[PDB]
Amino acid sequence: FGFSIVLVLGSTFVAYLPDYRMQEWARREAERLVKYREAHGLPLMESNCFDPSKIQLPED
Amino acid sequence: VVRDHWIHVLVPVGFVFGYYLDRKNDEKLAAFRNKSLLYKRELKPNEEVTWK
Amino acid sequence: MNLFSSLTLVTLILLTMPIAAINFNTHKFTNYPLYVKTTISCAFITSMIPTMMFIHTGQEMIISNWHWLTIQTLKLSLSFKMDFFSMMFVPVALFVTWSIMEFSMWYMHSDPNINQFFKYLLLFLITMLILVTANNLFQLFIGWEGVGIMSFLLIGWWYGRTDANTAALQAILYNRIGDIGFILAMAWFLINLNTWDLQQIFMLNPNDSNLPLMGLILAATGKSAQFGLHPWLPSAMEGPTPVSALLHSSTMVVAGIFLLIRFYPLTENNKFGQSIMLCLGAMTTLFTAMCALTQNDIKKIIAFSTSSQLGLMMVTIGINQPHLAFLHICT
Amino acid sequence: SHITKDMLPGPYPKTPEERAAAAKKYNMRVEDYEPYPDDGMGYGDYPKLPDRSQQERDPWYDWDHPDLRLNWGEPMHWDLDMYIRNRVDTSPTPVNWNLMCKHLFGFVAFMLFMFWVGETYPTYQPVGPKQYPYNNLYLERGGDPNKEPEPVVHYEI
Amino acid sequence: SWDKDVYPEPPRRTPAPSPQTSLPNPITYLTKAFDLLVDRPVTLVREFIERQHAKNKYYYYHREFRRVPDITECHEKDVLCMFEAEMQWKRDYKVDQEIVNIIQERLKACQQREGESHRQNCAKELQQFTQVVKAYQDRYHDLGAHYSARKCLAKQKQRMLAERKATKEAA
Amino acid sequence: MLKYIIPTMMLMPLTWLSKNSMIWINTTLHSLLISLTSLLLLNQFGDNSLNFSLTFFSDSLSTPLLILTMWLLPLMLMASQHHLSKENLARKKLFISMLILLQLFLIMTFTATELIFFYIMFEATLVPTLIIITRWGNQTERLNAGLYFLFYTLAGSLPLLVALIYIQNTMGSLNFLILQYWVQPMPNSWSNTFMWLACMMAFMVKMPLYGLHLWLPKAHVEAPIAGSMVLAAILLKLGGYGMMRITLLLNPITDFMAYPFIMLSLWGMIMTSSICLRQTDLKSLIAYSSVSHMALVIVAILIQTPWSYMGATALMIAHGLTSSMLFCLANSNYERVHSRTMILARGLQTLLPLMAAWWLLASLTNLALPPSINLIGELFVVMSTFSWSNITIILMGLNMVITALYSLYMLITTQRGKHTHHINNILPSFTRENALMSLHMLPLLLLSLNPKIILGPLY
Amino acid sequence: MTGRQARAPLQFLPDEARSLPPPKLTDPRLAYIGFLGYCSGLIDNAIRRRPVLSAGLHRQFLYITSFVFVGYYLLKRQDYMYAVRDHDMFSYIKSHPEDFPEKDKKTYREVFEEFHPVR
Amino acid sequence: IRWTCARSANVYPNFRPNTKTSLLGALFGIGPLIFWYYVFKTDRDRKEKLIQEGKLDRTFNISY
Repeated sequence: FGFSIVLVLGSTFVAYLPDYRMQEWARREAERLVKYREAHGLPLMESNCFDPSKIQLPED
Repeated sequence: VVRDHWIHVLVPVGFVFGYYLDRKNDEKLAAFRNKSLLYKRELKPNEEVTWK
Repeated sequence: MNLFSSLTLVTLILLTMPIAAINFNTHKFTNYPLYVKTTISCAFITSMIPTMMFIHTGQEMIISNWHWLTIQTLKLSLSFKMDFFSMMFVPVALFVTWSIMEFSMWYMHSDPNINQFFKYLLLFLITMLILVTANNLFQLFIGWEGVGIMSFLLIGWWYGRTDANTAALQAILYNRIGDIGFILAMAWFLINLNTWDLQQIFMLNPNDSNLPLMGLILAATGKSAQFGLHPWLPSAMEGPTPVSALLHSSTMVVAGIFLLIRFYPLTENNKFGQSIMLCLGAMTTLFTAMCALTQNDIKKIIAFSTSSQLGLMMVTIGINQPHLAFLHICT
Repeated sequence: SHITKDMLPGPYPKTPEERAAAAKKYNMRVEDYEPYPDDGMGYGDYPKLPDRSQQERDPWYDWDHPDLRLNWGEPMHWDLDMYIRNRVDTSPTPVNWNLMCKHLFGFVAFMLFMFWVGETYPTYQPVGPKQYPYNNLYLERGGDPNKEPEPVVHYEI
Repeated sequence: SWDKDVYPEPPRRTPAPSPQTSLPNPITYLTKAFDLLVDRPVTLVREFIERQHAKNKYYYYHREFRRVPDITECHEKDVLCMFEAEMQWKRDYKVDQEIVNIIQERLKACQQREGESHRQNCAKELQQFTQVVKAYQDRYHDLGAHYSARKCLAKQKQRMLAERKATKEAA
Repeated sequence: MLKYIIPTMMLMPLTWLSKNSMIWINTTLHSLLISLTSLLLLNQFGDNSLNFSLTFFSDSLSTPLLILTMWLLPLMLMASQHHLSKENLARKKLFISMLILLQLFLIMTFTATELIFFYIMFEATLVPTLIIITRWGNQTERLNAGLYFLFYTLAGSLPLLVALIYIQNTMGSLNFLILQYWVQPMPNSWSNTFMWLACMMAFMVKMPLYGLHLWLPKAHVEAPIAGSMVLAAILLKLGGYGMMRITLLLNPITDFMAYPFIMLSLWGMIMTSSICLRQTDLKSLIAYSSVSHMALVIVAILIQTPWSYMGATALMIAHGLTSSMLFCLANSNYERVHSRTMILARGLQTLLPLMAAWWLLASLTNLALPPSINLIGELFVVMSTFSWSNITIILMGLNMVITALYSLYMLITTQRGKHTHHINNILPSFTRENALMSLHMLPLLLLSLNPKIILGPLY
Repeated sequence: MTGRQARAPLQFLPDEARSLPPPKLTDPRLAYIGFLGYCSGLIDNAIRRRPVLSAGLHRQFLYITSFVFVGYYLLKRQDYMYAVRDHDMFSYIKSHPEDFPEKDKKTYREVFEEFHPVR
Repeated sequence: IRWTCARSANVYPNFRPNTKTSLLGALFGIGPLIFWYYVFKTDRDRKEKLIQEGKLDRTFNISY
């Protein structure tokens, strides 16, 4: 009850489990997004992640 | 065998009771059932629930 | 080619079976030296073939899988490469160490703790192979400290004999000076070039190169017995004889300069760096030359001689000549 | 077990009483007991020893702790942990010490000065430049596929 | 399998060697015997296991999320807009890190394929790597540990304020 | 979480109405069942933290420390006999129940939503360890040890209460999301500097930093094994986790006001690695080793890089495992010979032939053998601090050299070279101590295989 | 805070405390009070040298019953006090709309907060 | 045991705070600390002024 049912079962439990920190989800999402943005002609990783039209700058 | 020894079976009873009490707590926290803007589908197709 | 990667990985994994075998043994198999000898001979005779294919065609290939903590904008997997140095050096080391297996069968016959000895020696062999195969610099650091601590255990093999554990403490302290130089190099590589790899660094040759090259110099003098950090050498001769043979023949004695042969596109430029290389090597070479005279032990003389040859290899890296230095390593 | 008066608070004064008590307690001769003294640095009243004691004590006496140089009743000098072999060789050096450091520092200074005289004075054979043909090997440097055409050629000599 | 449209692998280039020897060729018979000893039984065992797999069927689906409207249309304290906005932004941050990782893998592949001529047929991939990493260094770098979404917005506002001041002083 | 809490309450009368020669098996069995139950926690994913409803949540920082705690409990509960296995039945049940109640407040402290709940359970974590080490400290200065312990930790930890009630009554409630999502940057007044000094100084007491480090060593060398391992591992890394929580507020002032604490931490790391190179009293060397590693942790926390936080949590968990193991080895050596010193009981390579392998493996994971988690933590802390400043790497590697030096000196001093051949009483090793060794070093190497778990929230 | 109908004497629970819903059966706070009553009976059996967990069961039953009863009345008083505090607060908000204006909620597209990075 | 009791717990009694011990403590305890704090001030002033001028090599300097 300390090794034979705890240790190897914990090894098989932590060996695979859902996508921790959405890791391989982010892998496949990035693959689809890079293919998407290569197909639509625009460069990958559009800078200025927030919309530069969506700003109300304090004027001077 | 239960009355032969019952001391060894106490904490699984406690863990099942705590598990059921946390389920009852999440049923007590049953607001915002579908009112999000990211997880928003209708009740479908059978009966009026999406998580318990 | 599938045969090339397959035979290189089975040369790596033939150096895995005896350790797990006499971890899971529970029955004292008395032919375990014979077992270790025949699996090292089989590992060599499998290691000659992909080198023969390499010189036959070329086809210089890297393998990399089982990634772990791919956290920020880097990733790091178990990753090692088959190029000229990492393919030519390995059968020489297996052949030399197999001869040391024979001589350690004979010389260490009348001590009944021989199984622990051969376990430590094969584990050190594995670690030095891991050092000479890797391209990901974290795995180079793994091989670095692993060969340092297996060097510690094989120098301090004889408990008792305060010479031995004092000497081994000297060796491990100079190894940690090699560590601080190497992690300075690792820190500069990470923060300026987003990784610690051969491939991306040689892809983008930087301009500022004082700090990582000085870190390489400090790691090289921490491992390869150079001046100011040399005197752990008769210290290291105070251990057993085949321990000293493996410790200062091929393994653990070239890893200070094998790193400099590894980073030859980084030391193509920076004339100041090669001046430091050749001047420090000439200083080591003269001091070992003047010190090796008037000596009484055999082992201290042969160790000062191999330190002098390491000084010649540092001169060889001072000139833009990596491949002659590598050929001198083998011979 | 252990006596309360086999601890040792308080310094050396007075000269009859505490010196006699240290002779009785530290298992030593009366005049061989000497405190440091107390300059305000703690130390209790722990004795002064001949301070080297480890590359001394030649091993053919065959005392009771060979790698520890005990005798089970020795007062065990205050800097014992800095003294055992594997730490510091307090041997008589066969030559000197100051003469050794003068020789060594003179040698290191001479070699570094010859290195500096080399660093200001290079060596070179009668050898010209290596003639890289395609504009000092243009188009394979770190850029410029179309940016700067730089015409420079060698002449057949 | 995967998509070669998103992972560029340049086409194969293999010559036919020409002996000009009659010893001949130990490695050719060696690789034929290796194929005859290893390449056939691995294929047989894999075919057995492939029948045992594909007798029945499973499915994994690419988990997809919708689009939160804005953080810019969220209010002052008013939390339940900001939670959607910041978790959507954090998922964009994770997928942008994986964009950087995939482009770095492309750079490693271009290094390893092209031989010792490192500066041949890699200037465009190095150029797009420097472009995306210039965007990343500009956009996500100098904020530290406690990013939520608001520090990225503050950096964005201060940076376009600096750009406005620079072009107004340039005019 | 309450399903991970209420079987610990129901585990308390287990020890009471378990009869004689029966408490041991029942407590160990059911605490290992709790270890499986807490191994079932790990579900946390992607965007948010995992809420265990309104009272509770967990980041991916509290989760490995919590699983570490409930794994460390049966190890301790088997560790803590042979010095009280001959004492009374009622006092034995009281000891074991006090350990269980201590675990309960540890889990209460790690799983906190509000910092007031965190502070109450923080000094609730404080109070039982006092009683345990004072009652079974087994040396003539355990009184002074527990006294300095409670007075330093309360007298430092007290203005944290005033500052947290202040943040309560000026900026809404104290959810970590609502301490987050709403915190305005508080500018450089002097009152902001005093409040930052209060919170950070309270946890500086708990780490300890260098100016308050003599808190520790008496409370280890004059304390039994249970309170020692709980103290070192869970209390020091609990203080570290508390600062990792509370450092989210007060960002524009910690840059200007956090220079001297980095300084005292670095210079004390160097001087503490120097101080534990020469001492006797073998138990204390691991205590100053812990002071050195926690000064490294404090450098890592007060610089504010995600690399630094990942290295911080790795160094926390790996050093907790290593220090708990090495304390258990020093306990085994003291149960062999009743001396506690260092130069006396040498030898032990001939005798206890496989205990040497555990001394070797503990000293090499203390050496930062490079696939282990300890070097992962130390390495990413060195990377982040070289990004912080270009000259601090000399102090880091100097710590590294002297750390290797004193750890391997500990290895080749007590267990290398010569039995003094007047000892003549020690018996060969029991299966219990080797079982505790296999409880120690299998999770460390399994985390060395799969280390994507223990890295922090900024993964 | 002060009465709020101290005129109108002390009145341990007013009649308006029947308008709020009562504390239900097996609410957790009164269950904790019952556990404390059981522990009080156990420590009463522990003061005198009688065997614990036995030979005091009528005292156990009496202590648990009395403490649950008193805790029920105290919970009813607590609920009334918090309810009347909320009613007084919202009535004072309704009585003076001039004194407490609401903030003009400017969105994050036009909130200027300076940055001050960490390095 | 006499050596251990002299070396561990007989340090703090006996003691008197003198001029020599105070000067040596303030020379070894706050001296090198204010030395390293001055040089960290120097290096941080240089880095702050340089990256405020913007003439740093951060074409790609990601892993901060």
